[PDB]
Amino acid sequence: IAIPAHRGLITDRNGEPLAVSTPVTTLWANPKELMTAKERWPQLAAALGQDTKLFADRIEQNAEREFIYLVRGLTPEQGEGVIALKVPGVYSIEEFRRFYPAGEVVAHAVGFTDVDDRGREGIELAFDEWLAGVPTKNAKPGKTLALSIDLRLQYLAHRELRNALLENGAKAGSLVIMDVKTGEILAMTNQPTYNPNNRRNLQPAAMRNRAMIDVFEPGSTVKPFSMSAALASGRWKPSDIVDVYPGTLQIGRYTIRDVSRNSRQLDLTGILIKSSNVGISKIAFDIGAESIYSVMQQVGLGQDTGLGFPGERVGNLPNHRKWPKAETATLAYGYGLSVTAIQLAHAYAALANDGKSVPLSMTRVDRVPDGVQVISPEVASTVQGMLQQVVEAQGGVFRAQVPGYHAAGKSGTARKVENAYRSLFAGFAPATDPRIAMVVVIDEPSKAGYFGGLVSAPVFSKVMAGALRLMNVPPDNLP
Repeated sequence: IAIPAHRGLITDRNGEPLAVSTPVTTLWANPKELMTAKERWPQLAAALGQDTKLFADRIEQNAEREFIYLVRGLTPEQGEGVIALKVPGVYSIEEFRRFYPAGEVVAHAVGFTDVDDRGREGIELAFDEWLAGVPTKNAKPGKTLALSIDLRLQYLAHRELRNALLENGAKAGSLVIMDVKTGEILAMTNQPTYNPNNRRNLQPAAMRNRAMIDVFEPGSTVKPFSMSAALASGRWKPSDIVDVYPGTLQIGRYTIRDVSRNSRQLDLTGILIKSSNVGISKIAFDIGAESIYSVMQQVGLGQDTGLGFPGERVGNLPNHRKWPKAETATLAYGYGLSVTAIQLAHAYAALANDGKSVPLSMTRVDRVPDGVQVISPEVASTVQGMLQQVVEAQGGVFRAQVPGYHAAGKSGTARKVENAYRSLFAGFAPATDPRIAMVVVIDEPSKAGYFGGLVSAPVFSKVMAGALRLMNVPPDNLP
């Protein structure tokens, strides 16, 4: 008997158990031996919770066999209660059942194991070799894995994303919380979600890890990165003015149209506040799409994350030797590419980390890796101040303001090309010394093609406020 291996424990970043192999008890029987004690069967059938006739049927039907299971997955205490009856032919072997104490809250991140206790999805699959040991014959146990997830932030993001969808009647949603300095994924919740313990049913739409496999056109949420390429070109400064009247711009056959068409002159910050597609397009025409593509590619948009998660969609950041005006514009205002919510959070973390990009991590980061300075500290600081103005200035996204803090971020309207409406908000806080980056995705707020609009911003406000408190970040907006 080459003994099996004990599956390693998965915890959150602070040791809270997320996937523990708990001991269970399995009762089996030798039918030829049980046949000599038929008068014990009604008592034994009752202790197993089974019908007297149906239980007697199983034994007599498999009388020539010498091994059948009576019941698997019992608790140690319940298994000893039946063994205490000392019915001839009833034997016991203690097994291991994978249990997930957090249940549906970390379902998509943790994943699950199959019948042969092998990693099938989530972390259970990405670290299956690490969590499963090797099978007298000596058997070594599996190693412990501590995730980057903060279970406190995870519970917060889960219930706030759930409460927001029920309030608006949305079909689905995603929320990613990220530590901008360490690259750690502090929280990643998806709706709808399933219970990995209660897998009698198996709804396929609930097992969808949308934060990593759903791709969408980020829209205005990448305009800060176009602005970053403008500021790094040496041709634009924050006081420069762009004329966006009358809210439309004709480029040959196509016509760029702004969502709000009530502006004429805007400075660079007002282009972000008003979220003008015309304004960001005129900037892109001057600096060229290559400088914008380079920034988006360096912050990870459309790039492999390196997390090794199953089903991870990379997205698509198109590249061209020669960029026409149409492809330049659509890239500049976020409809010329497709990303995941994880990639968008990673890119915002770089901007918040004063322009230094750090590799994503699903496990706890002890030694912080050397970053890549993608955006200069001076340009990153300037864009940070602009995104703070997007949230705090006149006509800005006021629903995203965090009480007692200076928050910064950008709202968008994603499109999955038949097309699908998603509401986006990506941000970080505190604006004056960023610690946390967050991306909120809401699939069709009211309905598919509705008029809800800014629905993700209030979720950003409530979750960021809680995450800053849970991490004891000092308030920097004390009036």
